Amino acid sequence: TEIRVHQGDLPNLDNYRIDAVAVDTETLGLQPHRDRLCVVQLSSGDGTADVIQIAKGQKSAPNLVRLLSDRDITKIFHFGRFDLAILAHTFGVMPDVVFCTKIASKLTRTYTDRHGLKEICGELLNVNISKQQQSSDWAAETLSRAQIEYAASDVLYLHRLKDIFEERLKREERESVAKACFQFLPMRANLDLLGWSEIDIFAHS
Amino acid sequence: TEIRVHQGDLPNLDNYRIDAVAVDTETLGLQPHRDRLCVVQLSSGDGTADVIQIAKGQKSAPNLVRLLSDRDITKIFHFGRFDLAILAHTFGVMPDVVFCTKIASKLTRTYTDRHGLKEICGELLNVNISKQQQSSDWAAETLSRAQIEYAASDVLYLHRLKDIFEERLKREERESVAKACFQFLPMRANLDLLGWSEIDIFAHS
Amino acid sequence: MTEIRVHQGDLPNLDNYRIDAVAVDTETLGLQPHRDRLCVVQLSSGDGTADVIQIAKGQKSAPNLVRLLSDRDITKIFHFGRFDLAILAHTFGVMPDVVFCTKIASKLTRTYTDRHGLKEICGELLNVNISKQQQSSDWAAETLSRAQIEYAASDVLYLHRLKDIFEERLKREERESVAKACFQFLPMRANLDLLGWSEIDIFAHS
Amino acid sequence: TEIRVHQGDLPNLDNYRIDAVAVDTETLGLQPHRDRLCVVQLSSGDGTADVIQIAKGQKSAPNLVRLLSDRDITKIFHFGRFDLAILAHTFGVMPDVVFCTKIASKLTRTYTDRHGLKEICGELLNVNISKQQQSSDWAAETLSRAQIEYAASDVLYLHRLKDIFEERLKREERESVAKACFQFLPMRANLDLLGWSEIDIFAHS
Amino acid sequence: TEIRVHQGDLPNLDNYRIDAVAVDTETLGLQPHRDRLCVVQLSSGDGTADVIQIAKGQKSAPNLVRLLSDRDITKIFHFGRFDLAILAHTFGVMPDVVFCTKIASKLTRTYTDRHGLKEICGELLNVNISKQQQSSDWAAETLSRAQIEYAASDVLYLHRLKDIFEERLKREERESVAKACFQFLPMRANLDLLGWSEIDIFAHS
Amino acid sequence: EIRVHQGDLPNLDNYRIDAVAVDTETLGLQPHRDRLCVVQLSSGDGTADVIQIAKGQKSAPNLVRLLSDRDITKIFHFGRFDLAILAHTFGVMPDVVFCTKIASKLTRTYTDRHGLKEICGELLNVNISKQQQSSDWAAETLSRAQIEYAASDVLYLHRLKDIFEERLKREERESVAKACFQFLPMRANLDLLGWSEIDIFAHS
Amino acid sequence: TEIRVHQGDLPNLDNYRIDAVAVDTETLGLQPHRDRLCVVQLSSGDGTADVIQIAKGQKSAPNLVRLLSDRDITKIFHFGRFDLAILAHTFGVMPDVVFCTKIASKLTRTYTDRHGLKEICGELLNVNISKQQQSSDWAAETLSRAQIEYAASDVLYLHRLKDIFEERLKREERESVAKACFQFLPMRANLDLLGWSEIDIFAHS
Amino acid sequence: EIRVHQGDLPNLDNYRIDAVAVDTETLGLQPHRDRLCVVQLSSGDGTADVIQIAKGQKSAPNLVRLLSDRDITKIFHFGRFDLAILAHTFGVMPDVVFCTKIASKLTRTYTDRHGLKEICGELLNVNISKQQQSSDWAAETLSRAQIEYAASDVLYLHRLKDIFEERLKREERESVAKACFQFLPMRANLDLLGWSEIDIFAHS
Repeated sequence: TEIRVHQGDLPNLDNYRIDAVAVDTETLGLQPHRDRLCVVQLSSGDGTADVIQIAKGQKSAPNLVRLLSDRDITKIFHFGRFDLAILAHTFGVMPDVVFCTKIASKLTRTYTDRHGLKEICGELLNVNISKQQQSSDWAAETLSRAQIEYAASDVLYLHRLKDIFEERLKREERESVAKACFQFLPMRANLDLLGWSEIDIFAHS
Repeated sequence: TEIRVHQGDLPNLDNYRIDAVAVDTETLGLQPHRDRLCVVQLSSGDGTADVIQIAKGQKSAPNLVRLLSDRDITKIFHFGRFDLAILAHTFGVMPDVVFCTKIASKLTRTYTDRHGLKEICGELLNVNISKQQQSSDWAAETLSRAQIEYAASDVLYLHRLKDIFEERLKREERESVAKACFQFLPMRANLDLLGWSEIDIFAHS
Repeated sequence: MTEIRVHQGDLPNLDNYRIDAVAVDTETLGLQPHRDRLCVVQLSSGDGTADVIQIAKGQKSAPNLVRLLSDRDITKIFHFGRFDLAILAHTFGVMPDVVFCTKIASKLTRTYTDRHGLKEICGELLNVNISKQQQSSDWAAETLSRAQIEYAASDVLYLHRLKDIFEERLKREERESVAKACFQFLPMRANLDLLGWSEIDIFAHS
Repeated sequence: TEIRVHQGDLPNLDNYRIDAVAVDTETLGLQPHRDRLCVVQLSSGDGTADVIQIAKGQKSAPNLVRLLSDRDITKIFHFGRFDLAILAHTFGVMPDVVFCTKIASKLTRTYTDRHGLKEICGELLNVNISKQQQSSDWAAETLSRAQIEYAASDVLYLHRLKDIFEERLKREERESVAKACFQFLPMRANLDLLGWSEIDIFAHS
Repeated sequence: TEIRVHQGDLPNLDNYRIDAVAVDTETLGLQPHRDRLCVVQLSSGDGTADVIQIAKGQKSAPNLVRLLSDRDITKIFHFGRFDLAILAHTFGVMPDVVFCTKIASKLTRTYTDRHGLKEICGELLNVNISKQQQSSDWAAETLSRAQIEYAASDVLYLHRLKDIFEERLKREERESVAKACFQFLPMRANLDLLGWSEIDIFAHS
Repeated sequence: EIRVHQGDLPNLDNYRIDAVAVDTETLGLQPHRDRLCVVQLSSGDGTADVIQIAKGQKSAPNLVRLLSDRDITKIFHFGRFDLAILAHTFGVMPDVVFCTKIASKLTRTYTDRHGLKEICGELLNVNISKQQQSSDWAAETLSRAQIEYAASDVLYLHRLKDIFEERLKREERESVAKACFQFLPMRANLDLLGWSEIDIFAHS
Repeated sequence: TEIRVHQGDLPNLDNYRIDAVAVDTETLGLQPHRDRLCVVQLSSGDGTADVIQIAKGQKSAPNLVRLLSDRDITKIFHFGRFDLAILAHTFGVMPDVVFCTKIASKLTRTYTDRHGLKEICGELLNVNISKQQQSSDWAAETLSRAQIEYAASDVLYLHRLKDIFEERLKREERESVAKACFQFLPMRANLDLLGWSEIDIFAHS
Repeated sequence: EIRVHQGDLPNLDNYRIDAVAVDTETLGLQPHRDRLCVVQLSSGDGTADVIQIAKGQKSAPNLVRLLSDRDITKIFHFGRFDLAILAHTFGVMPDVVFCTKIASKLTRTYTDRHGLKEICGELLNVNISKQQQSSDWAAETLSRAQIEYAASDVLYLHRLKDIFEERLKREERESVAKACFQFLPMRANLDLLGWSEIDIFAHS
């Protein structure tokens, strides 16, 4: 399993001249104003991954941000609500062409109440995600092999999941529903950063 | 306050050659698949209102529906999530240019946790909304005077509220946030009709 | 102005109850029929008058009242009859089987509110004010107070008028067969309570 | 264990000239207005099962529906409240002669709080139900071997359970209680379809 | 209404040569190890009361404690579980002949869920208890008239309440039940002092 | 060794003792609905008696003689329940009792787990298997697993009582425990009378 | 009584050559990162108050901030945990000599569970605080008289409350406890700003 | 190596150090009811001292000298409890402390599990077994499992403190932690005084 580990940014975009990129992040926690971005993971879907260690106080990552800014490239996330918030807060660019496998699961896997990435990968791909390293020191100068493998596992399968969810959205005629949810998702992430992270803005109460 | 009561539909659109229309509904309850649309209320903001009784099984209301589908006219609601759902369910047209005073309140009245229409009208306009008729038999062949006046009260003030909320959204620099929420609101209502009425589609769980 | 006839033990006869439907309510020492004895049974023919029958501790028989409860040609009208049916059947050994319940009817028709209590229904449908102050009182007292007697009668004086309106709503929304099935099961729901399932929704998944 | 897989409907009722038939369904989820009927399973109690794939948009299944409508044949379900709702919603016929093993368990297995089919089969029959396929894509064009065997397992044992529950209902003198519950169950299912799925219609609040 | 205010102790027992004495206390709070005894109130049932201010650090009150120790005198409380604990903690003597109107209410007023002294006095005696001074500085050197009248109101009616509750206990044949509860009540208070104040010692969990 | 009986003990030859371990099995937790099915007894000598109670059975004279004997302490685990169903079935409420669950709550202050399985594991290194706790106790013939489970609930209560008595003495809570045990039969009666969901001593 | 309204800052410190100053704030809400400081209120305890309107984006208030950083002047708050957070976030200076009447109430008024400023003023001073304006638009260019009088009422009585609470802390011998709580309070407010506002940092879980 | 003592350390020869790891065992969570049974200490050299405290014991001069020494930082995991029982038993409240649970809540923001077992697993790959946490700590003779568990609670606190200090420096929270540690003894006193169920800083 080829995983390329980088410091600060991708060295170039030679592996990402593609129409969709799988994206994930690791941080010191769930609160972007307190918990810094530590790792950004990328995959083109070819079974390899890039793991980028982000330094404390790092303000720019030009190659990564070019991908995030590129309207011709769909950014694939699992629960992108979080990744979009921490990426936009750290580097100042909010992606606006996105696909989220958790929203897609909630719109299609109506026969289960389990929408986590581990459960999705098990059902749709018979792929086992191990979450032991999800809670680890992601700010460590040197990531362990277990950490690097876990981080890559979050992007290695998102293209395959998106293809299956797209089939399900088409079958149940929910494509326009999903598109509108993905269109609002960057603003849902912005609402979190602005102070509404605990509020369903559409609820009656 | 002039309240014009109609059966089925507006007679014409002479009072609605305007850029924004205040809209509200009354039904037999909170569940559009079970609880039929009984009343639609409209106001141009000039201190008068139209109260339209909708018959059981009524499939058409051409003048009202023309307004709902006119993209040059903003439809103003309080908690439009509901009105949009029952209107789209009954007549087959989902409005797509909307303003919601409840979402606007949640984005601006951060100094309170009370975002109901009565509380908003009291604070912003010193207008007293009486809610006694909210729970009444809206399917009655003849609406009582109290029902008619209550139904009109829900649209008579939405233009004035929208003007104040727009001032607040500009002051706190949240205009683009509100716009994105309003753009998604018709799809939030569609999600309710499709079976996700109890699900925050953007939540982690 | 309201005529309320107070009796000891039983109605003297059924002269006022040669009718197709009778309004029925009870008062007890509490919500648990195995612990809390039946103290009062209230009846109305719908003519604006009521009968209030004091039931003695240990009383086993009330032949005229029980004749009405057993008469399949007379519909017994209750508000939340789930309770009244349980205590009546537990006390006298006869479970009525032709019933109408205004609380079930409200839950099937007043879909625009979440308040289905008798006070709220009477206020909305009839502009009649029910005062609940005596609901929690010593219903086993040898002599009922005037306030207790008036409160007990108020629970049956309006049920015919409520039933008429609810029947209009059930017809309008085409739910008559739904209500009939609920009313047919209601005596068994009360029996389930007496048998030990009072805290269990027998139809729930969990 | 012989499992006969059919498309759309049984070819005939030659295997169902019996007094009681075990019935189960599979769907895309718990909400009949959103989640379509995908599979209907039947067993005569002879250790074999019929698994019928229902097509999207399928409106009729005359042989199956003849069985469901036959008042001389008791339909045995586990938690029939759900199966009755989706069957009636899909084909327009509500069975009215039924036995439910979950209601029967709640009236007899008073020494436990676990009334699921898996737990009942384990205790009463020493039969192991595996539920891994309960949450799976039941709308798949080709059901997997695991899906087919799971679907059959839900009907293969209901006759044997009903026999035991009938013994328990007789021993504890609750036969007329159970009969009244089964008599109301089709209307409980109708109440769900009509909009009362979240309401205990007999509760004080 | 005659209320005699004392410092430290009764001057003598001339008013308490009786079979039953009504007793209440006031403290700085609900936790006897932290919140000192400030007032002890007594009534013979003759419509007068004694209000005894207890000093900080006071170790003895011989006349009061003589009454509390006298096995021929029933001590009447409302929710004596508390008064018994603070009295025993302060003066080292636990009364063992007691009557509690709250336990009596819970065993007889089965037609209500409100067992507070105010509600009991309203129903049984048409007496209005005002609770405004219940939360006040009971350690003040000089109690206000409102405090003194409130403190007296808690003992002025307990004899009359006990008489009525004894009638109800006889009527419903619960006298032996009540007696066993009263016999255990001093140990329930002791359990509170020893560290089980938050534990129902008889509960399964 | 487990002796299985129908209806009652044949005699009291094994129970001329100062304390007897007692347990029951029923069709459920509600004595007015769920009949007494089994009564289990042990003298503490490592053997047990398992008595099947018939539907509608009104008397069990030898068992009831034990329950009535004030010279014999009845040892239970969570006797609040056993006292209720026994008194409801046979009309005699024992009044000299020891409860290992109350004793645990008064002594095992270093844990929040007071079930019999947990107590036996900690104090005796005895493994209680609870699989048969939820089973058809009204069956005409009890299974071997049922009979062994029923006996296991009484085989160890004497040994537990001895340890809890040491702990009650050590922490000086003997009089507290005695008052709780004295009230326990009335706690069971309160349950039968309709207060099963009410802590009668609580403020609310 | 006399309420002096200022724009931006006090004109001078002529009224604040004192040992202790009462301080309160008003904002657009409870979240300092989202909800800006709008008003700062001060009183010397002489029955007069200064109400200072703070502009959006205002970075400096030199006279007010001199008071906040003067170690010889105790800053008196009610629930200073909030005021300290918004003041330190806005002007960059965290006071470190403070007294909080809510903490003081929780350490002394053990006979009640109501520790809000309204309840405290009612009991200790027979002063009626009206809370109607607490939820109002504090960012308004012109505050209403009701707003100004409410804002002043929050500081007019804190000196008198501090005196009484100091008496209670001495009487119950809790002076050193209160001092340690006050010493930690600025760090509790800092912890809120840093991202732990929903965490009791001393709790087991 | 685990040295077991009765009452007190024999001397302070092993504790001429800058920081000492401290833990306790009791009969439960309520210091006014549940007596101190064991005090455990380690210098960080991989050995531990386990001191059995007698019922009614009022003094432990060598232990208390360590607790009083301002030049020696006392390291705890969830010191809020240990500080309360130590101060209540011997009358001395330590005022120079480090708590690994507070440190975890200030640094391990990527998890919601802050127990000692979870910390040791993540930071050290050390497996803490909690089976003996709920045991009779007042036993005259502690079992080997009890002694080893008691020692395991102090054997690793030095290594944990070192790592947490690195994290506190890295995220610039050193002054935050210091203020929390400064208040921690008074948080413990508040528990003893009657506020154990109250967050004194909460709005409600």
